[PDB]
Amino acid sequence: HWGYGKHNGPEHWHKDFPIAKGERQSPVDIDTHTAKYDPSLKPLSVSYDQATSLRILNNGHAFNVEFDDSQDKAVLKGGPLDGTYRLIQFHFHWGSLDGQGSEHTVDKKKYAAELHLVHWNTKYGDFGKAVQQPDGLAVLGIFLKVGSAKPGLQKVVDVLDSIKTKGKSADFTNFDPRGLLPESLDYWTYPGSLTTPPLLECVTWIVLKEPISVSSEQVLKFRKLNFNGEGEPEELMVDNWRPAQPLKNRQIKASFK
Ligand SMILES: [Zn+2]
Repeated sequence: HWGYGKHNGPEHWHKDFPIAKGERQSPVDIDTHTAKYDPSLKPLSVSYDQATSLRILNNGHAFNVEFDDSQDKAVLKGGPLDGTYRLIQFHFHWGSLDGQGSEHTVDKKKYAAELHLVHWNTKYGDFGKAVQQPDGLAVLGIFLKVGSAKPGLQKVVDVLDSIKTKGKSADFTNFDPRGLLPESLDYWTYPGSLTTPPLLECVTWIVLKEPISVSSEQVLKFRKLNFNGEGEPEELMVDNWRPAQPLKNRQIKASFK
């Protein structure tokens, strides 16, 4: 099955998922000088006050914090988006070392990790229908750098011991994703894809300019997770990022001057 090792990692994915070589793949390098300021772009509207987290899952490639997406409770709108996108889950990608881990890069800079808040367009009714549409998802990407601790991340860090291995889940109610946001909602946006199989070209990417800071101790706990299932040979869950893909015929737009 696909993964992040030398025999099943990103350079192999195209054999099972030929869209891996498609025209709108993610992530990409954000060349800050080439991104065009678009005064038509609206402020992002992030409405997470009624978010209902339910559960955290180690799925063997990352961990997902899952939300109740059966009502407009945690929604993204505005920015580059038409209509309303409901939060279904967030997860991270991270490195073995602080010098790598992000999927998007900024002028070729790699951050220690990247948070993806995944939302689906309510006009398609369910996530599975949304991923079949070119405007089906909006993923809000937030870079992580190592420095000060992020207090709002610690509840996530502290439950990871209970989901060490693939297939483990834990109740994870009352988690407020507002505690993972930076101060500024300035962003870049472009049309792209899921960054894991099935690599569907269904995402409007919204990447925040301002990173969040997390502590060395917080990211070190991400790196204690396992890709393997319980009672299998230990394979640390590190370097679960896809590198930058060709931009092809795309424009990256900036919300800010
Ligand atoms: Zn992701």
